[PDB]
Amino acid sequence: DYINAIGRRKAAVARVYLSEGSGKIVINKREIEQYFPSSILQYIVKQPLLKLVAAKYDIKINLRGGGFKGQSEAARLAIARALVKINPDDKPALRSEGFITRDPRVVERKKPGRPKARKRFQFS
Amino acid sequence: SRSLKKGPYINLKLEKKVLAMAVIKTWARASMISPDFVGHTIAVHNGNKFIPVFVTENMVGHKLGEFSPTR
Amino acid sequence: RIVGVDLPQNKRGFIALTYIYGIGRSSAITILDKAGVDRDIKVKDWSDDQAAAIRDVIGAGYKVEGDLRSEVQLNIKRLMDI
Amino acid sequence: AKESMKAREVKRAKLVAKYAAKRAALKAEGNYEALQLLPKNASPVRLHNRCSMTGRPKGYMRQFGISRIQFREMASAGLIPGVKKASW
Amino acid sequence: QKIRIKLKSYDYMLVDKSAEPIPLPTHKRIFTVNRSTFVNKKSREQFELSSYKRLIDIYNSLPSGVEVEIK
Amino acid sequence: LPDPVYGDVRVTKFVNHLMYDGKKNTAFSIFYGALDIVKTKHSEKSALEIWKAALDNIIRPERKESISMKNLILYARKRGGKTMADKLAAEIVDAFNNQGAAFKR
RNA sequence: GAGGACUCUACCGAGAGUGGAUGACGUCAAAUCAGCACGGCCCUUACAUCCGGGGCGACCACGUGUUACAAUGGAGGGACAAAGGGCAGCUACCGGGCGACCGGAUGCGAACUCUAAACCCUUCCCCAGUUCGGAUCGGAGUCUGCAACUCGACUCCGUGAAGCUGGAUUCGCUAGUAAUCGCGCAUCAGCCAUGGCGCGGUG
RNA sequence: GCGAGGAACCUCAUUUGGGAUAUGGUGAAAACCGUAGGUGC
Ligand SMILES: [K+]
Repeated sequence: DYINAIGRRKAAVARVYLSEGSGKIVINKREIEQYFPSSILQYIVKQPLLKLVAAKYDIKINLRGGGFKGQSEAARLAIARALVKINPDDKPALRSEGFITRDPRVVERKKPGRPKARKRFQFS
Repeated sequence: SRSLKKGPYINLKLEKKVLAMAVIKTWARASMISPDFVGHTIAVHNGNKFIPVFVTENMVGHKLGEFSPTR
Repeated sequence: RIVGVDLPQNKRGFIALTYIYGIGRSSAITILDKAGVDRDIKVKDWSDDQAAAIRDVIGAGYKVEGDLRSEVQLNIKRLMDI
Repeated sequence: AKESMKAREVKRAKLVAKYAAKRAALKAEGNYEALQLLPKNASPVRLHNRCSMTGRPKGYMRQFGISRIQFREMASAGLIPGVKKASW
Repeated sequence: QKIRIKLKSYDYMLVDKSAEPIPLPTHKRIFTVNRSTFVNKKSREQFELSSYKRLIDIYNSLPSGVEVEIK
Repeated sequence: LPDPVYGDVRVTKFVNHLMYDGKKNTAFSIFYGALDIVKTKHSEKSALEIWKAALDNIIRPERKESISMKNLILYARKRGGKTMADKLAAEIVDAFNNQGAAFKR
């Protein structure tokens, strides 16, 4: 029916339903070419498909939270682990390029007595 | 400025004294000068003294404390 | 030119109308809308009828120069006399 | 601090509660030549939020009615229910 | 017809033991005050006050510190 | 990190050097505009090869590359002009021609 | 009806960590009688007490910041998609309005109501103290409040200042970090909030 | 950019002046008239 996976990056959660088809990636009931108008953002989301697989899958994506770079990176991670479920022989091809590893870095909390996290007031 | 729905802020006791009216002493520094005040000597408090003010038509529409500096 | 002031010809109208003492950007836009002139073409590309309409909108309803300076100086003098 | 501070605060609260009805009746209408006949103490604009026990007029907290120093003291002592200290 | 019971306290173990359940998100408040009683700023500590809420439903029909709303 | 149009990490590193204020797509657009201007005005090889040759014309190899990129960007800022890309294209053409205040400085 | 959220549990490299709080170990006769108690001394026809009107806001040096001095930019018109935190107060919707919010009404004491901007397109400005900058000053007002002169905030219309990237020196950090962009809260009738405390985007 | 994480009145401690120690009229108000405490050392 639909191979399912999830991706997270900063405060952005992506859900992928990969089914057999011919391209036509739809995100949030909107086309991928109209939801992400930047060619860099479309290259990140559709990166692992071109690494191995494009034009042979129909993908529906639900996005929530974060910004445009957070969501595009979160969407890339979700697709990467959805492709390894379809074939267990594609794991080394995706890990070598560094696609299945989740980056856990999130915005650090602001410590008291300082205007920012690691920035201190000017002493002089 | 004071909203037009409320009208001018004129002290009722000072207005009554002026209408019934010698220099008239007062502490009403925030009272707005009305056209009925014209021709009168009002001694406004300033903190330690009573500065006299002779009301003329040009001053109409200004607070009484504008013509009595404190510092 | 228009009224006692020779505007920069190369500038567009909605900014070249700000060179008069009594008109800012918002007043320039309002006057252009009231007179029906576009805010894209330059001052040099004005017909005589367009310039007459702009001049008539400026006059009889706006304080621009001379009169505005006299009024401001009178207000300053009245405040000083206060 | 002091005692006259608390005494006049209580007097202001009593006068405000006494005159809370006529002031609202005059304010709902357009009357203002009579709204200035009320005593200045009767208006609720002269109601500062002092600490309930010490009486400090700064650093007030609305939830507990106490200043920040008293709040820290009682939070360390366990007197305030629920409030704990963050492990981080 | 149904009856919904909403429990809320400041102790997760207390509400869990009281409720003999959908766990609602908690409401955490953070208070920041100066450690010193005088001008020494930039030295603060954080006090956390948490509120835990739970919901249960009975279709077609307690320790201190828990408030329960029945609807 | 891969470049979005060329796929070379050197382009991404150069855009990182160019980056101001945390805005990276602006630096990418400036670099691509300068690479287009280097072909529109003057211009043998492609724009990417010309830029690589200019970098070579302008110690660890990574440190050498970093200092070359920093020098090129600094002198691009130093030279006059209106648009930053319109400026920087002159540095690429001038480092290809091996002249100017940028070379050997 | 269980892919996420939300809130309870159990293992987490012998193979192919970070941030914060704890601070037994400390010297400064270091600070705090104005948070709070308290030894001694001094005030009681006044250093006690009530109220109006003023002051803490008046005018060279130092510290801490906010805006800029511009094209990696300003303006106009369209397209974007966040985390946390407030709601007797915020407010769905209709019109008086240029606008600050007023006047009729609607949900909501809280997984109904206030939350984006930087970015992505299109056009103008083309190196000009300017379509940069927004100080100061004149007019109109909208609120709060008994009262806005000394001495509040906000909105319109004018006015348009210094300012062309900063000498000796000096300050802050080593990654979702600096630099930037917006959002929220505490106290509070209103507010001087460009401060303090947090939250997220790109990086 | 601190105690202060809200100085127009109040806060307010500081200054000048007026008081005290049901209705009317007089008053800027406090107040008037007839019918233990210290935000002192
Ligand atoms: K108050």
